[PDB]
Order: sequence, then C-alpha cells, then structure tokens
Amino acid sequence: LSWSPKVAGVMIACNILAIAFGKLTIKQQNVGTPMPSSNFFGGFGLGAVLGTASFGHILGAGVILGLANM
Amino acid sequence: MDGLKSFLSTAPVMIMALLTFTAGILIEFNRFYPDLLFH
Amino acid sequence: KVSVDNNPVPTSFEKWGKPGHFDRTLARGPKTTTWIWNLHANAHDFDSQTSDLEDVSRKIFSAHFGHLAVVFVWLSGMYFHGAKFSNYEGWLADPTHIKPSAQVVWPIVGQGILNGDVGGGFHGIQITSGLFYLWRASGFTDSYQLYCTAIGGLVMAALMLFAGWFHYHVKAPKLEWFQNVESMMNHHLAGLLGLGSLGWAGHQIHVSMPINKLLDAGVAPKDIPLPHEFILEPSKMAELYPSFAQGLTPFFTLNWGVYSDFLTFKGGLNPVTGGLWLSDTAHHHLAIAVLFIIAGHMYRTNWGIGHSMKEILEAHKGPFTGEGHKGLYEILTTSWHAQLAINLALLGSLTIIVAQHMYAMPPYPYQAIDYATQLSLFTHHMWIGGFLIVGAGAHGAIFMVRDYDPAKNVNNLLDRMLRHRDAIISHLNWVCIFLGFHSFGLYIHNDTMRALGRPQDMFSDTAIQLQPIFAQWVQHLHTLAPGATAPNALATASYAFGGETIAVAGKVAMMPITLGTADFMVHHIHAFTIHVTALILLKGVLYARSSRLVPDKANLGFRFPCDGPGRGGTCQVSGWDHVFLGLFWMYNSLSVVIFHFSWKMQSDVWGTVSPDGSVTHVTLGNFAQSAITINGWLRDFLWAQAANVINSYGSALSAYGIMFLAGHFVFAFSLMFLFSGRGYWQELIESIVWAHNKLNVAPAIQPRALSIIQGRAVGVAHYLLGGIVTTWAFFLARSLSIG
Amino acid sequence: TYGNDTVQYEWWAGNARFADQSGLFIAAHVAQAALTAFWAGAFTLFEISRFDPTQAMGDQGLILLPHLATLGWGVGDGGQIVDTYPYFVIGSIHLIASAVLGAGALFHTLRAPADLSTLKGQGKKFHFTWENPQQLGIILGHHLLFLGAGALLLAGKAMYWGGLYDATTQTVRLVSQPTLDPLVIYGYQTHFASISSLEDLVGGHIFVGFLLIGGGIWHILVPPLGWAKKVLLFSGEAILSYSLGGIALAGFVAAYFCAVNTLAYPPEFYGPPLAIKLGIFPYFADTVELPMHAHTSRAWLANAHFFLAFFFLQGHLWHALRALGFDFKRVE
Ligand code: CLA
Ligand code: CLA
Ligand code: CLA
Ligand SMILES: CC1=C(C/C=C(\C)CCC[C@H](C)CCC[C@H](C)CCCC(C)C)C(=O)c2ccccc2C1=O
Ligand code: SF4
Repeated sequence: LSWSPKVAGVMIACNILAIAFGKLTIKQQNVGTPMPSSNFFGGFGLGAVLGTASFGHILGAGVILGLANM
Repeated sequence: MDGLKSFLSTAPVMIMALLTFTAGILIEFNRFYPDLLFH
Repeated sequence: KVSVDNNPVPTSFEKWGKPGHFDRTLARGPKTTTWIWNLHANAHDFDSQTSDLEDVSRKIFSAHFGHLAVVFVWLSGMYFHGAKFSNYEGWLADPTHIKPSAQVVWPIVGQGILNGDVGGGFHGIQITSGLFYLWRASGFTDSYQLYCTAIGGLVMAALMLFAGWFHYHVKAPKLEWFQNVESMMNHHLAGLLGLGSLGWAGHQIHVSMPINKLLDAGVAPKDIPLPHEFILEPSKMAELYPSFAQGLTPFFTLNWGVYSDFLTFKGGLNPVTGGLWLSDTAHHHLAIAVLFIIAGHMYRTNWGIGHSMKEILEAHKGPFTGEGHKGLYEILTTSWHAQLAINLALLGSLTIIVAQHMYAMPPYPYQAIDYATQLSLFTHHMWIGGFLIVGAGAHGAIFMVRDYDPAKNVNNLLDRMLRHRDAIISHLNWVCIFLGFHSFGLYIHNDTMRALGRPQDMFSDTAIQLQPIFAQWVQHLHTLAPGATAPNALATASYAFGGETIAVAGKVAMMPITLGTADFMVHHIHAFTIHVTALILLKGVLYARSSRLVPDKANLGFRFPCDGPGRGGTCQVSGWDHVFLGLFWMYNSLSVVIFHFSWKMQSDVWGTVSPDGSVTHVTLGNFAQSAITINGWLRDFLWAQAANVINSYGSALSAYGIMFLAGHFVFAFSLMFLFSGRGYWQELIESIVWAHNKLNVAPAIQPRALSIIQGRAVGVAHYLLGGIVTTWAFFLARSLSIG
Repeated sequence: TYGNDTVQYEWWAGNARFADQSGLFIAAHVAQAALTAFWAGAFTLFEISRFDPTQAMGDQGLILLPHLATLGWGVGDGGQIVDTYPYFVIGSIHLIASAVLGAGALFHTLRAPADLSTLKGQGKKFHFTWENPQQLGIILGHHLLFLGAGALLLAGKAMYWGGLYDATTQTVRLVSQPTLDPLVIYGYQTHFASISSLEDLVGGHIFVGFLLIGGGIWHILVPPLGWAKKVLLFSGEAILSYSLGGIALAGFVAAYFCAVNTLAYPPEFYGPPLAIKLGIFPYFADTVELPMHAHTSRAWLANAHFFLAFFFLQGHLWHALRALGFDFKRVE
C-alpha cells in the first residue's frame, strides 16, 4: 500500500494503457500547445499528453485502490 | 453633481425622507412622552 | 480568449434625475400615472431596451455584481448581529438549556415585551433561522470572529460594487466572452464548485473537526484553543487524531487507508450533539471536490481535448425524436431566457432537495433538538424552491414569445414538442383529474364515512387500508443497507428510514417515520398539486406561441391581458396569466406540503423522551387515524395547534399574533384586486378627479387606475404575501411554544 | 547559439536574449546573488522563530543554525546554544547585503546601458564577449582571489577571532599553529570522507588558499596562450558547460560529505551520519528513525544536494550538446 515496485508497476502499466487509449480514440489530439518532439508517444502535444497522463492517474487510483482492499 | 440633486428630489426618495422625518419625530415624542391616551 | 471593450458607457449622475430613459415610450414624459408602474415593470426588462445581444449581456453581468453586493451586505448583517446583539458565547456555554436570540428590540411603544427571557438573563427575540448551529458547525468561538467576518463581508460587498462599475463603465466584455459557454461551464464546475468544496473540506479538516471534537468532549468557552493554533502547533491536532502524525506523505502514495480515523463513513447522526459527524462531512466535501474538479475538465476550451457540446447535442437523435437536439446549442447560447428557465427550474428543485434533506439528516450540532429551527428551515427552503420553479414556467414562456425563432430549429425537439401540444396537455390534465378524484375524493369519502357514524367503511388503517407498500419496501432496503449494500457504512443514511431513536437533551432528534395510509393519501395529494402546477406552467410554455382560440399570440406579446371579449371571451389567455395562476397553485401545493411536514413530524417524530425508552410526542400520535379527514385536518391541526398563536399575548410570542391577523388582512385585501376589474375603478377614479377639479387640486399627472395585468399582479402578490405571513406566524409561534 | 544571427525566442526561453549584450548580463547575475543573500539572511531569521533550545537540533529540521554552530558563533558547552543574537547579526548583514546587491541589480538594467562598449571612462574596460580569451581571463582572474580570500577569512576567524566546534572533544576549540607539511594532503584523497582532524581542516584551508591565490595572480597577468584554445571552445553555452559541470561536481562531493562526516558536520546538530542506500535512486537514508514522518537536517541537505546536482549534471549535458554542432535531431 506504501511505495513499492508492485503498486508502481500496475500504475505504469495502466498509465501506458491509457496513453494507448488516448492515441487510439481522441478525435483531435495535436492541435493544442505543441510538444518538443514525437519521441514519447504519438504526436500529442502538451495539453493532450497532460490529459492522457492525468487519465492514466485516474485509472491508476482506480485499480490501485480497487486492489488495495481486495 | 447636477443630477444627484435631481435624483434626491424624486418622488420616492423625497417621500421616504419625509416619512423618515415624520417617523423620527413621532418616535422621539413617544420616547420622551410615552402613553398619552388623552390630554 | 478574452474580448473586452474599453469605456463603453460614461459614468454620470445626470441620467439619475430622468427616470424612464431606458425605454422609448417612458422617456417622453409622464402624461399618465400608469407610466409610474411601467417604470417599475420594464426596469429590468433588458431585452426590451436593447436588441443587440451585447449590451444586454454586460448589463446582466453588472446586475449580477450588484445583487451579489446585496447578498454580501445581508450576510454581513447576519454576522454583525451575531457578533454585537446576540448571545452566541452564552449559547455556546450552554446549548441544551438556553435558547438563541440575535435581535434586541428598542423599547419605545411597549415593544420591550418582545425581548423575552431566552435564557441566561439575556433578553431579545429568539431566532428561528438557526445559523447559530451553522456557526458552531463552522467553528466560531467568540463574537470577535463574527465581527471580523462581518467586516470582511462588507469589504467584499464594496468590492463587488466596484467590480460592477468597472465591468460596465470601464472594461466591459464582448459577446464572444459571454458565448464561451464551455469555458464557463468547466470553470464553474472546477474553480467555483469543486474548488470551493475543497476549501470547505480543508476548513472542516483543520478548524471544524478539532473544535467540535473538543466541544463534544466538554471543554468550556474561553478554554478552546484558537483555530489557527492547530496549524501553528500540529501537536495539538495530532493528539486528537492519530493520522495527522503521518503528514501529507500517505496522501500522494495512495495510502489513504491510514486516513480512516478522521475521514470516516459513519453516517446516521452524532449521539452526543444531535447532528451529522464533522469527520463525515469533511470526507464528504472532499469527495465532492474531487468529483467536481474531475468533471470540471470535460469541455474543450483551447487545448484540443474536451467535449464541445455541439456534437454532443448532434449525436442524440432517435426514431421518435426526429432530428434530435439539432439546434439547441444555438438556442441556449443566444437567448438568456431559456438559460434562466433551466437554471430557475433546477435551482428550485435544488432548494426543495435542500429542505427535504435538512430534516432527516440534520447536518448541524443541536439543530434537530430545536424544533423551531428545523421547521423554519424546512418550510422556508420549500417556499423558495417553489417560487423559483414558477419562475422557470415564466421564462420558458418569455423565451417562446420573444426569443424563439422557428426558422433555425426545424424538426428538432423544440419544434416536435410544440407540434403535439394537445397530446401533452390533454393527458396532463387527465392525470390531474384522476389524481384529483383519487387524492381528494378519498378525503371526502372517509370524511363522509366518519360523519355518517360508520368508521368501518373509511380509508383508515383499521378500515379499508391503502398501505403504501413501495416506500415501505424502500425503507426496508435503507434499513438493511449498512452491512449488505453499504458495508463500510456503520449507520444508515438517516434514522428516518429505520433504526434507533436518537435522544440528545431530553428531546427526540430523529426516529423512524412509519408510513401508514394517511401518508399514502397525503403523498398523492402532493403528486396531484405538483401535476396541476406543472399543467398550468407547461401549458403556459407550449401555448404561448399560438393556439386554436387565438393564433396571433406571439405578436401580442408575452404580457397582455386579453385579446378581447370575443370568441366567448379571451381574458387570461397570455403566457403571463398562466404564471399568475401557477403562483396560487404553488401556494396551495407548498402549503399542504409544509402542513404534512409539520403535523407528521410533531405527531410521529418530535416530542420529549423518557429514560425507560418510551417516546411521548407533541400531539400524542394524531396522524394515524385523524389525518385522513378534512375535519381531522381542521380540528386536530389547524384549530388545536393554532392555540399557541391565539393565547400568546403579553409574552415573547406576541408579535406572531399581530402577524397572524396581519396575514389574514393581506389575503382579504388581495381579494379586491383579484375579483374586480379595471373599468369599475376607472369609472370611480374619474369621479374623484371631478371632486378634485371642483377644488382646483386635480393633478396634471393624469390619475387613472392600474392596468389589468397590474391588477392581477398585485392580487397574486398580496395573496401569496398574506398566506405566507399567516403560515410563518403560525409555524413560528407553535414551534416556539412547544420548545 | 547556432543557425542565423537572431532567432525568435519565446517567453519560455527568453533568457537567451541578453547572453551577448553584456550590460544586462551583470544585472541578472547580481539579482541572482541578491536572492541567495536574501535566502542567507531571511531564512536564518525564519529559523530563529522556529528554534527550540530544549529539543535537539537534528529532529527540528534546523538547516542554517547548525551551519553557524559549526563555526562556533553562539554554541555553548554540551552541544546547546547559549545566545541567539550572534545568529541574528549575521542574518541582518546578509539581508542588508541582499538589499544593496538588489539595488545594483536594477541599476544595470534601467540606467546603465544594454552593453559596456558605449562607455568611455573606466567602464569602457569592462565590456566582454564570448570570443576574446584575454577578456575572459581578466574576469576569471579576479574571481580566483575572492575564492582564495574566503580561505584566509577562515584562517583569521579560526586563529584569532573564534574557535570551532567538533565531536572529538565537543567544545569550542580556539586552535592555532596548524600543520606545516603538504605530503599528507596527497594522502587525504582516499579518506576525506572521515577527516578526524580539526587542526588540518584549517591547516588544509590555508594550504589550499595559497594555491587559490596562486591561480589568481597567474590568470590576471598572462592570457591564454593557445594550448587551451585548440582543445576547448569559446562561446556562450560553451563556457556555461565548463562551470555547470564543475559546480555539479561540487554539489556531488558535498552531498557525499554531508551524510558520512562527523567533524565538519557535527552530529549533535545535523543528526547521526547517514548510510548510503540505493533503491531506484541513490538516497542517503537515515540510520535512526523519527517518531513522526520527519527527517533530520542531514537527511534533507544530503538528499537535496544530490538530486539537484544530478539535474545540474544533466543540464550540463543539455548545454554541451548545443554548444557543439548538434541540433535537436528528431529523426526516425
Ligand atoms: C433568477 C431570478 C429571476 C430573474 C433574473 C428574473 C428576471 C425577470 N423577470 Mg422574473 N420571475 C422570477 C425570477 C426571476 N425573474 C420568479 C422566481 C418568478 C415567479 C414569481 C418570476 C415571475 C415573473 C413575471 C410574472 C414577470 C417576470 C419578468 C421578468 C423580467 C423583468 C423584471 C421586471 O420588470 O421586474 C421588475 C421588478 C419588480 C416589478 C419588483 C417586483 C416586486 C414584488 C412583486 C414584490 C416583492 C414582495 C416582497 C418580497 C415583500 C416585501 C414587500 C413589502 C411587504 C415591504 C426580468 C427579465 C416580467 C417580464 O419578463 O415581462 C415581460 C414579468 O411579467 N418575472
Ligand atoms: C376549493 C376550490 C377548488 C376546487 C375544488 C378546484 C378543483 C379543481 N381545479 Mg381549481 N382553482 C381554484 C379552486 C378550486 N379548484 C382556484 C381558487 C384557482 C385560482 C388560481 C384554481 C385554478 C385552477 C387551474 C388553473 C386549474 C384548476 C383545475 C382544477 C381541477 C383539477 C382536477 C381535480 O382535482 O379533480 C377533480 C376534483 C374535484 C372536482 C374535487 C373533488 C370533489 C368530489 C370528489 C367530486 C364531487 C363528487 C360527486 C360528483 C358529487 C355528486 C353530487 C351530484 C348532486 C352532482 C379541479 C376540478 C385544473 C383543471 O380543471 O384541469 C385539470 C386547472 O388547470 N384550478
Ligand atoms: C545555472 C545554470 C543554467 C543556466 C544559466 C541556464 C540558462 C538557459 N537555459 Mg537551461 N538548464 C539548466 C541550467 C541552466 N540553464 C539545467 C540544470 C537544466 C536541466 C533541467 C536546463 C534545461 C534547459 C532546457 C530544457 C532549456 C534550457 C534553456 C535555457 C536558455 C533559456 C532560458 C530558459 O530556460 O528559459 C527561461 C526560463 C524558464 C522558462 C524557467 C523554466 C521553469 C519551469 C517552467 C519550471 C521548472 C521547475 C521549476 C524549477 C520549479 C521547481 C522547484 C524545485 C525546487 C522543485 C538559457 C540560456 C532553453 C533553451 O536554450 O532553449 C532552446 C531550453 O529549452 N535549459
Ligand atoms: C382597487 C383597484 C384598483 C385601483 C388601484 C389603485 C388606485 C392603486 C392604489 C395605489 C395607491 C396610491 C397606494 C400606493 C401603493 C403603495 C402603498 C405605495 C407605497 C408607498 C409607501 C412606501 C409610502 C385597480 O386599478 C384595479 C385594476 C384591475 C383590477 C382590480 C383593481 C382594483 O381592485
Ligand atoms: S373581461 Fe377584461 S380581460 Fe377579460 S376579455 Fe374582457 S377586457 Fe379582456
């Protein structure tokens, strides 16, 4: 429940699942504040990558607090 | 303030100032001399 | 994306001396005295003065700042009266015995008898608004904090006034700034509602929880630590809760289970003080803050991600509904009246939700014990909610008359709903008549069966019983909820569904409310009156464009008396007169609702408590077999409980008697405006102008009678004022006599 | 620094505009030195109000007051502070020095011009650029005496103006006549982590200030001949990288010096000497643990000086890559 590689592992796994989700189904992605490159994932941009990382954290708190009591 | 003298002399503000002055002198006369059913 | 024009309107006082300049027909000259009433009837009709959608919107924005100054100076007056002329520290020394009072009366004509002995030697008028329990829930200790809060409120009142002048005469925004409705929606979601909920969650964590914890322990006044001393010394906060020694660090690693000792899910009530748990409400406001700020990022403004609502409304179209919501995004961002109708509908239903939730889950300490506070807060929020719902029915009709352009919304939901107005209203009045017979004729039937001496043929519980099985099953599910369908909850959502009797200071806070056949009949009475008011307002909305009686109703305006005596007679046909009828029907609906509330709570809920467990109520359980009769509603409720308003002279509850009779006077005075028509009074006033012309004192302002809409408006205003003043005086004097 | 003559810099990269102007270059760099002098004086007065004499200095989180208790300013016997006011005079001077350095910060960007080549008097001999090696050697040459001056100011403080606090005898030791041999300085490279010697601390500081004053007279009088120019570069971000990698090394060895030493960082004020741990990152974890979730000042100083010098090493990589012939190169 504290800092561990297990909770960080399921956090990073569901986070990059959320990045793949945002790269698959966001209607308009690129037109925001431009990212310096496309090395991370896709062609997102600053606001778009902040959004899909925040959804990675929302999904992260979801499965982590859904498994910390189960 | 050539318009403030006209706004303070409209009908609601003048009738409210007159009723405030009338209620003021009535309440003051009823404090210093209360309970006068007759003369 | 900010678009501001600079100095649109010059600041000048010369326009204040010329009343009626905003409208074209009023600035010519007061040739007639009806101009005076028109000066108040069009003073806020900003859509009739300007017709460009940009001047009216900034006029609305500055009017919002002015009204916000009015609310801030009202709230400043509440905190100042609680600071200077109250007994808040005296009530905090002894909350159970003495009674709060935040208004002292100047003895001038004998009204010093209104300053009754509220307990502790302090005289004054006992307040029923119950904001003392709000202050104890927030964490106020002495009168100086209330005084500085009143000072800061007056500072923000002058700040809002300066912002109104700045946003109308210095830097006023453009129309595109107002039409940015997605940015407005997500800022109001996150930065206003969610950020304000997070602020109050932080105040409930730091101030409201430790102060109420040590006040529930029994610490006297002038011994509580100051609220900033818990932040300045976290050891005083860590000795009350063990989780505060863990710091911020478990919150960020999602180790929230160690925060369980001070963010609980207890529910129910606090048995020591008779209110909600402050840890429960702190966890509650934090959860609302998280959910609102999450929902505060849904709408795209500048960064690509987000839902623009236009294709949301495009995507919802079915087989029954034609083209769906195609056009509503262009409606609701170009017409302020449609936004006003939706917001008044949902704020009215919100205020009724507030009343229906602040009686079975009392959120404030020692609020459920004070019966006058509970009854007054319930009925006042019920009345504000019903008023705002009638205003929704008004501004829907104003949108139909003056803000509805039929060329833009073809075969959408608005056009399809206006296309079958008969198939809506002719079923709505059918269910009105069906509910009317089956909620009132039940009352007449067992009134007649009781009057004919046959109680076995009534609709009582011993008689033919109409058991409300659905809400009884729902109460069974709420009683069975903690442990089966809410396992981390200790108590129920409330103790009104089912559970133990909460007793605090010899009185009853909340016991389970069983629903017999009397509650069945009065709930169908409530559904009936709700349906009739939702019939008059809905057929004022739909039949505001045109009809088969008069098909030229849109060109005549929203607010016109009649089309004439032809077609049999067309008086009260406008969309305004449906609001005029719906105001009385809201009055009747809410009067029966608050009567059912007051009688059921003082017959089955309230009363004193005894140490062996038995509960004796205020009216000894009259609602079971005597709330099913109209004579039972008259004798056992309106005659028996009005004796505390009647026999209270020469005492503290003496102003309520001369407000009881005052409300009867304004009702009876309203009947003169409602029953009579204008032309009689015009034919009489012209005779008084003759009697003035005989003495050369006839005024050059032409004196003539009120308009027909004005006569109906003053009739419904004095009717609602007189009835609400009568119910206010009765409810306050009764519930202050019973404790 | 590459490409055309003038490149459009946005507001998120706007400090790359005054790099060649040399008039506003002094204005930002003494506004920065005013901010460190502001943090020198205000945050040792911030910690006077949050000071507990009965409680121990380690668990409270006191940072700057152990730094003055190391120099023997107001420490008494047993490891406690007998007077607060000598910590208040030094913080008052650093705040006044923050005012006058902040005063001249707006002088070199409001009244003084954008360069120093328009002047005619003594100020005409102060303009510099990123090309002339003899113009950057006179700037660097006058700096090397001031770094050597702090060693002799340390000597005059230690010999004749106050003692030092240690852990071998745990008292203020007004020492004098240090060691006079340089051979043990070659041997201290392998056990500098535990010096265990007070007379050699001031004895090595005089033995390094004589070297720092040697580099001062050398760098002023002669210019670079050319043996350094053929191996190095002379540009804007070039000379930035020589320093920013060097100060990263200084923060590296100071983050190591905090966690393991006992004499220069006394354990009666900073806390017990830490143990080097590596999980995901190398962090100097505490040996004993606190009752609450707090850490000692030795745990805060050693961890922050390592995390931030690591970013200052990788920021040296950001400037050394751009000072050489390398673009962003987002290919494939
Ligand atoms: C968010 C709230 C809100 C807002 C902004 C508006 C705004 C508006 N309404 Mg409105 N309305 C509302 C709620 C609201 N309403 C509600 C809740 C109802 C149901 C009661 C109505 C019913 C209503 C009607 C029936 C009409 C409007 C009209 C109007 C427009 C012109 C206002 C005007 O001329 O009145 C100016 C202000 C006054 C005339 C003052 C009214 C004074 C009242 C009657 C007495 C108050 C009694 C007081 C509380 C008791 C103490 C007094 C005394 C005993 C001391 C304006 C756009 C009119 C319109 O659009 O016509 C084209 C119109 O005919 N409204
Ligand atoms: C106490 C007086 C009174 C009564 C009884 C009614 C009754 C009614 N009003 Mg109403 N109304 C009133 C005052 C009253 N109003 C006032 C003061 C206003 C002013 C604002 C309005 C404004 C108003 C509007 C605006 C509307 C109504 C409507 C209605 C009808 C709703 C249907 C219903 O309840 O089922 C019928 C219930 C009854 C008739 C009462 C029950 C009485 C018993 C059960 C019937 C008698 C039994 C039997 C026939 C006796 C036989 C004896 C034999 C010799 C004949 C209903 C007839 C609505 C309507 O007609 O459409 C649905 C409508 O839209 N009213
Ligand atoms: C003393 C050392 C030093 C100096 C003089 C400079 C100087 C410069 N750098 Mg730089 N840099 C440094 C260290 C330094 N850097 C380090 C250590 C890193 C690694 C992190 C970087 C990474 C870096 C990048 C990635 C870029 C620069 C750029 C630049 C140039 C433009 C100024 C700028 O960044 O925009 C003005 C300054 C800002 C906008 C400030 C940014 C602050 C952000 C918004 C918040 C970051 C967190 C913040 C520090 C708060 C955290 C507090 C912490 C205690 C937790 C300028 C010549 C830019 C450049 O040359 O353009 C091509 C550029 O893109 N630098
Ligand atoms: C009496 C009556 C009139 C006559 C109405 C009149 C003469 C209005 C009377 C107004 C007088 C001047 C009283 C002033 C109103 C308030 C008391 C003003 C407040 C002033 C204080 C604050 C000082 C109508 O015009 C009418 C029209 C349609 C249906 C019914 C009726 C109706 O019943
Ligand atoms: S009675 Fe009055 S409102 Fe009715 S039709 Fe005749 S004039 Fe119009």
